[PDB]
Amino acid sequence: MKLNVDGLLVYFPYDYIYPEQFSYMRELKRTLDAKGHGVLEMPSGTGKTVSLLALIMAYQRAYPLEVTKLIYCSRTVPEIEKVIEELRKLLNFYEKQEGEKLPFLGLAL
Amino acid sequence: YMESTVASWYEQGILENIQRNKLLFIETQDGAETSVALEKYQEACENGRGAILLSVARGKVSEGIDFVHHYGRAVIMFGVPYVYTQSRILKARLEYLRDQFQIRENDFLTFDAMRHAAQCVGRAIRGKTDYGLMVFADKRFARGDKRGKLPRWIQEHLTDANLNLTVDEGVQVAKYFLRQMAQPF
Amino acid sequence: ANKELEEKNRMLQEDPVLFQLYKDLVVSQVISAEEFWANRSDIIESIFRTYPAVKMKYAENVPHNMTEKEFWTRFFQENSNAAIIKRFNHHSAMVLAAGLRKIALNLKKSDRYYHGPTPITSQDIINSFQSIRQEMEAYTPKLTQVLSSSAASSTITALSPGGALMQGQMVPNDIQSELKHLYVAVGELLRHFWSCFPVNTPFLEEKVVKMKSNLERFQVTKLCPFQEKIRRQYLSTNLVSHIEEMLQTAYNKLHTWQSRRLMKK
Amino acid sequence: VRLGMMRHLYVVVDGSRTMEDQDLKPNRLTCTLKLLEYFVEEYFDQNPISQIGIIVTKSKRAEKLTELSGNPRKHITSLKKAVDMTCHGEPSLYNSLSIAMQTLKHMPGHTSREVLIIFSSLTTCDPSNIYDLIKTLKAAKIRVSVIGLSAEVRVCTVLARETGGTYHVILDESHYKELLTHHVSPPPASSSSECSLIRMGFPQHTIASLSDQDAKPSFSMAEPGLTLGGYFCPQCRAKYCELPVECKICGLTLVSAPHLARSYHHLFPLDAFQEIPLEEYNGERFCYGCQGELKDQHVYVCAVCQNVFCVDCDVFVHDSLHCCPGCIH
Amino acid sequence: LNLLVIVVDANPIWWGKQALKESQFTLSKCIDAVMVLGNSHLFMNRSNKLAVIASHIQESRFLYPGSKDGKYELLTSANEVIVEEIKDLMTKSDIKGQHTETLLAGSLAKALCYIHRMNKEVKDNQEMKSRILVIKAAEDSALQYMNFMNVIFAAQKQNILIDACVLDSDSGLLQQACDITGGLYLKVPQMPSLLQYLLWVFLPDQDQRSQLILPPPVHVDYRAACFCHRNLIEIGYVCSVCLSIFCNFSPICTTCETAFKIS
Ligand SMILES: [Zn+2]
Ligand SMILES: [Zn+2]
Ligand SMILES: [Zn+2]
Ligand SMILES: [Zn+2]
Ligand SMILES: [Zn+2]
Repeated sequence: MKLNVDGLLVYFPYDYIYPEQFSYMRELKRTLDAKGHGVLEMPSGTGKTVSLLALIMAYQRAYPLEVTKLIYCSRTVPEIEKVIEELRKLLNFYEKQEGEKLPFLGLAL
Repeated sequence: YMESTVASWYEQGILENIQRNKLLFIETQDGAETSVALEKYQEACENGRGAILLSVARGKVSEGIDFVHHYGRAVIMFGVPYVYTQSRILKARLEYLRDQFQIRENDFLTFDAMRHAAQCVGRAIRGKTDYGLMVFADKRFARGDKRGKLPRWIQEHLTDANLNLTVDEGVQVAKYFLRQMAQPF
Repeated sequence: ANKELEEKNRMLQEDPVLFQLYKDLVVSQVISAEEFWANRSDIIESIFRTYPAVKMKYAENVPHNMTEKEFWTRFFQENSNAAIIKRFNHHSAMVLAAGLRKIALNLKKSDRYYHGPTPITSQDIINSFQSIRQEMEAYTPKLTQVLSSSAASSTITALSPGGALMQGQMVPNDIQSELKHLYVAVGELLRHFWSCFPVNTPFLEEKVVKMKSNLERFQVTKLCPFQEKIRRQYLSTNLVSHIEEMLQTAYNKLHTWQSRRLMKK
Repeated sequence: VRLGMMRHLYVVVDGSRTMEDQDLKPNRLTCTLKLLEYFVEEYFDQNPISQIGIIVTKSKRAEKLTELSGNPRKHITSLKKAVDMTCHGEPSLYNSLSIAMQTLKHMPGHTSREVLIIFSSLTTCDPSNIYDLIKTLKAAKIRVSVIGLSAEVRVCTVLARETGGTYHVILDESHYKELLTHHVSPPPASSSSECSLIRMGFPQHTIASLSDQDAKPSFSMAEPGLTLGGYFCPQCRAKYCELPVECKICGLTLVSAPHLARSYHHLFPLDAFQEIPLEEYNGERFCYGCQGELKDQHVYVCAVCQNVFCVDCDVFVHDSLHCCPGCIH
Repeated sequence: LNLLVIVVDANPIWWGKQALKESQFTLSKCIDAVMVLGNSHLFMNRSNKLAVIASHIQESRFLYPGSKDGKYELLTSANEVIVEEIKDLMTKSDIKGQHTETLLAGSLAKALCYIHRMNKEVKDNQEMKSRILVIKAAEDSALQYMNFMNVIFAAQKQNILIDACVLDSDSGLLQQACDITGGLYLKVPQMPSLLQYLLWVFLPDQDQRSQLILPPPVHVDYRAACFCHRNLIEIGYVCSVCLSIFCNFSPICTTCETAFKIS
């Protein structure tokens, strides 16, 4: 599922995304393009993590110099474990799409 | 407040009827008892007995725990969550915010209540489109300010028709909504 | 343990038919009775399963110079505030613990269904077709042609009870119960006799019991005809021959299968 | 898709006091029993060879209201008697499923053993854990398809999906009718299911030979008076009042040809007819099925006969007749 | 009220054989008798209604959806419509030597769905007791057993009485059919006097049939046979898929191809 976002093309593992996901991605891309701190709210407990991670990875690929790395913080370790699971699934999907390993590292402290 | 309400229900026959209808579990300050009670609550939810977990909004259990499909199906909020108006730490924290950044004391207090309520009531919609209803047993939430400060996604679903339902009307509409959600897509 | 004796005492009078037939098999001394069986409050209970402490207290305080009413009285009897919450948590946990005590089908012949088990020149069709085409150039002859009085009278006479197409006793009452009882006895013993008869059972230990049952057939059918004789010599009316067919057919199956077994050997 | 024509089905009804709640227009238990009477009669009318059994569970104990039988009237009478049942206590899935398992364990392998638990009270107080019983159920290949009421019970969800059955919850009374009518039909046979030949016997109705000469008087076999004529058995030679019935001696099923023929339509399902609203060059005003003018913009057609059927004709054909009238030709 | 449906088996082959034989009975007289029966049925009451179906080897067609002789207008319309339509159908017909057996199952299916349509349209205030007065006139076809059994069971479920009036031949399938739904079975041996049989045995409706003496039902031989040589069998070995009555125990029934496991 490759989404032709206004800023660029962004990969996505799951089949379909709700319109609220489109709005989230476009607003997030606007904030990153402005390179200014901002705040936004999304209802779903899950799904926001995958959309955010996919958009950040695509933005990193497009403008690697713009963003050095992502620092994604969660309330509790049991919760951040689910985030690392989501990131692992996304990386597996992207690796299958590309056909080879890429210099991408992701870890939890 | 939870203990006082539980004691009153125990003195009356309501609590025994609730126990008959469904299992009842209560939260305590001690983490070990909290964990054991929640562990048994999960098994009760898996089984057909069901469970009614009484907890505190500020309780660490409320923030740590996440409710998913067939877990915390109906989230009940008994009273607007407000911290005691005697803890002097909040007095500094609040009057300083009034002096600097110009936030009204009542504004910040209601914000602290609404944010906490949204935190403790927003778990049922975790993911995978699992149905569930959030009932707030307090006429205060019906006030415009509370509704306005409520998160947009919940508020827009909320309507004036069901804004101030009586207990019986709320029960009937909850039954009907559960009927609608039971059937597949 | 005399479990068989206890069961016999339990069913001696609780169920009339079972003991009646079991006794009947011995009344004429047909066979040993061994083969017969060889071949074939709420609140206190809830507390008992709820509170293990109450169970231990009951065991230690079993009624001794006391009264169950007093024992009942003993039941109901911030420090107290937290005790209530703890008590509900523990009690619900105890209840929960007590409740958790340890091929796509394909076919090659479908017309067989179209013609199921129900069982079963060229110029003739042309001739019949043309003749029937020319038959009905005239219509509405109902005035006289459809029916005639003579034929109608013949039809009514036929419909009469003595006519064609229309061909046209509960005297004994007490004998009915005796016949029912005999039929029940026959059914009871035929059940075991036919239990493994249809199955070949080519095993020594399996065939022993069919041999014993086959001998039991002779032994029961020895006594059946005596009661038949008693009933027969009353009026010589309303013959009861259906019972004879069951016995004779069982004998025929027994002898035919014996011959087949000898042939197989 | 392989289908199990012969199935021994147990409709497990719960006498919980949750059944007391009048969620439906009449009392819940009364409505369930009244509709289950129709379900029983229709099940026998759509699967004569099959047989049914009712287990009523209340006060943590399960009692067999009626053993396995081939007579719908006896079960209907049991339902009518149970309508007045007190309806107090708590059900036990372990007890009910254990009773059903005990009765169904000795059933023949070829027949499909099935259980339909009409669950009303979400609670399940059982002496022993039911997850262990789930293993025995899977080993015994007893299909269990729960139908919950006003609750999506997790233990019953896992029961249904693990054992191969289906789980459902009642949206309303109309949907309850649909659920039970759907469960009436035989379920498809899965990989675990196995088929084997079953001995069958076909009796012939007999009467007095000639003017009550060499008659065969007999009363019945399960206050029956003397019968001049009736059905018989190839092996029992014992008079039977009604068919189909299992032999009381042989253990062989006695059943006539029409009863078997009643189930051929299951093997031969009717392909759905495409619904075209527009006339589509259909100049025949009269509907071929009913010879009536099409008063609605709807038409149905086969892929073989290519005939025209109205809404009522198509609905009736696919519902009851189970065969296309013109396409028979 | 009562909705009567006359399923006449007007087989051209057999009726034209009668015509060639020049026998006293003719299809014209049979149609006249059926017409008189329908007229009498409607004569019984205003609410009563009737319909007619004619059977042919190719298909089956409905014969029924001033007072020139001083006649009742409705019955006059019935007479005219049935006469014209039956003459048209008999006059126009293609020839197919391969198919000559009379078709009855399709006609009965049409009757059943027609009765269902009328029951839907009629007001719920009045209850309708439909009936099908089948009048066979030729031997049945073996290949039609399955579909005929389907329609018979549908009629049983829908509560319609199949009153068979076979003549010149005793169709075991048709007698079995009417026995299931409880409809009467009369075999008239006097074809010329057929109408008297209708005005007595068939004409009275189910309401009054019980409180009336009618010829006793004929014994029905519910025979079974194996799919090999077509002969009566008392013990059948059916499987769990085919549900087919067979000859003797076999490793695998041909119509199934299942992997039966011995034991
Ligand atoms: Zn038998
Ligand atoms: Zn139509
Ligand atoms: Zn068709
Ligand atoms: Zn054969
Ligand atoms: Zn087969």
